[PDB]
Order: sequence, then C-alpha cells, then structure tokens
Amino acid sequence: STGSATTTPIDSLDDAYITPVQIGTPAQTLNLDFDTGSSDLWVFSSETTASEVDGQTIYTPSKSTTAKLLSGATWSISYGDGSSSSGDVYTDTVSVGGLTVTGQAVESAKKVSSSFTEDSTIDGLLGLAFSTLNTVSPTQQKTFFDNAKASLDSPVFTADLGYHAPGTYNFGFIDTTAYTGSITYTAVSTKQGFWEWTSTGYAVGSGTFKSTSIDGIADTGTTLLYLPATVVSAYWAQVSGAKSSSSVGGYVFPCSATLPSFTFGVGSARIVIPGDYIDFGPISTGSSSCFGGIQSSAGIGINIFGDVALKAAFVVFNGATTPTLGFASK
Ligand SMILES: Nc1cnc2c(c1)COCC2
Ligand SMILES: Nc1cnc2c(c1)COCC2
Repeated sequence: STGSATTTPIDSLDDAYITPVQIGTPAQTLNLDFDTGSSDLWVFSSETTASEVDGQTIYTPSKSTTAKLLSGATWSISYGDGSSSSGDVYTDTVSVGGLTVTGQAVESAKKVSSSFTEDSTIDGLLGLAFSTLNTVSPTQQKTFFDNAKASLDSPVFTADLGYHAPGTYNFGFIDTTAYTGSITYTAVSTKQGFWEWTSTGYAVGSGTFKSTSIDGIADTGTTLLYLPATVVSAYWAQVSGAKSSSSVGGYVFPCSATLPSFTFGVGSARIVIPGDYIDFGPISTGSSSCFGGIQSSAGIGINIFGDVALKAAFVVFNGATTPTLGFASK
C-alpha cells in the first residue's frame, strides 16, 4: 500500500504545516502537525477542557463506531517550546492520504497548554519519530508509521515541505518526479529516539565550505534551524546590523536586509537554503526588526534541522531494519 497527502503552511511565515487526517467511522477529518521529532498521535477532542478549545476541530470518539477506549492508558507530553498536553487513549481507524491503519492509538487530550489553545489551525499532532519516545503508560504505543510499515510497498515516508506553499507527505514510495539529481543517504542513530544524523559541514552565502561534523535531528515539528553558536555567529556576521537579542530571544536583523543563503552538507552532497527562507518577519507587528530563521542550539542540548532546513530538500525517512535518512535538492 501507499498514501499521499498534501501539507499546508498554517500562516504566511511557514510557522508549521498541517495535513488532513481521517479518524474513526464515519471519518472525522482533523488537521494534524506531522512531527518527526515526537512519537504521539494526539488530538483535540470532546474530552478537552472546554475553556482550552478555541476554534480547533475536535475528535468525538462516541460518534465513531470503531473507537474503543484503551483501558487504563494515559499520556502526557511536553515539547521544546514549553508547551504540553495530556489525556487518555482510544484505538481507532486512522487514514492518511488513502493509507489506512486499524487499531491506531489516538491520544485524546483532556488538557492542552495555552500555545495550543491559541493556535486554532492545529487540531493535534501526528508523531513520526521512533516509537520508543511514545508517552502512553503503562503500555507504550506505536506510531502511525510503525503500524503501517509492514503493509507499505517500501518501509519509508518522505517529507517535501514547501516555501510559502503547499507540499507533500508520501508513505510507502519515493516520487522520483519530486526532486532533482540524486538522493544522498546518511546514517541514523536511533539511540535518543530521533532521526539523528551527522551533517558534514556548512557554508554561508558564496563562502567556502567548512568541513565539520554537526550531529542533529531532522524535525518537521520544529520551525527553525538550530545549530552551534559558532556556526550561527558566522552566518549572522554576514548581515549588516544583525545581533543576538536576549530580550527577543535570538538573532534579529534589519527587515531591510537581503539575507545570504546557508548550505549544509549531507555526505559529499550539499543542500542550499535560500536567504529568503531565513526571514521570519517583524518581531512584533510593524517593527523594522526581523526574527532570524537560524538560531543557536546552545541552550537546547541538541542541534535541530527544522522546517527552515528541511523545506529546502526532498527528505526520505527510511524505516528499513537499519534506518537511514536521504536528502535531495528539488
Ligand atoms: N519546540 C517544539 C518542537 N515541536 C513541537 C512544538 C515545540 C510545539 O508543537 C508541537 C511540536
Ligand atoms: N517563528 C518565529 C519564532 N520566534 C519569533 C518569531 C517568529 C517572530 O519574532 C519574535 C520571535
């Protein structure tokens, strides 16, 4: 089998991407944030505290003839921005782009934190990291990809995120029309439960490439590119007036600037992020200070190849017995 679904930016900045997902019988369609940095499929629901729902579409398990309470199971998760959610668990039928899994754990939110309530465009998350990170207790549950894998034509999914435009998540096949050149594959460590790999270096604009190993994660659920402070300083030094602002929480730059590109290495290959992808707009409405898309990972403990990096490539998440990652230009 295969599946193919369009993913759409939630706003004019590409802060995140939503993909429609069918849950239950009859289908209830929710728009979920596909997140290769976590491993829980959770949704706003009829159980979510009413004051914490503001415009999202909810899953109502009592209206699904295939929903079953997973007795005793609870979940609770926290993300890198300090946001969080928790609740109980149903199993139900879940379909993405024509690909169907029966018996998928659907984690129903009883509580969500303010940043989720405040974002009316995201109805939940669909985790695509390794199932060892799944938070369900006392019986850990499998991701949608892990449950689908045996039925797929090939044990892979691909992320093709757009810049200010829709893109595609495919399951079970590699669309050879969606990229240019060849796909370069690179090793993955699953030891932290992430799609963790090692970039071979970087370049700033037209500058010379610096060969240096940069361990990080491919994370569709993180907006920006978080790299070591040395790398980030070298990038922003090429932008007149750019500076790190403790009050704003990162590097800012004059909105009048034209930003240089940033290149990262994948083996001997190179992925170029155009400068415009690094512009995240005014820090507050009407300001002439703009927020940068490349930020320091120093206070995180891990480097993160988030959407800013991934949307410059066609990315293969290869879930074969030994997982690997593939990157192609497009
Ligand atoms: N830092 C961070 C990483 N991933 C996510 C969030 C924050 C919040 O939305 C869910 C996914
Ligand atoms: N994506 C994104 C993340 N953080 C910030 C902005 C955008 C805007 O400026 C303030 C801080």
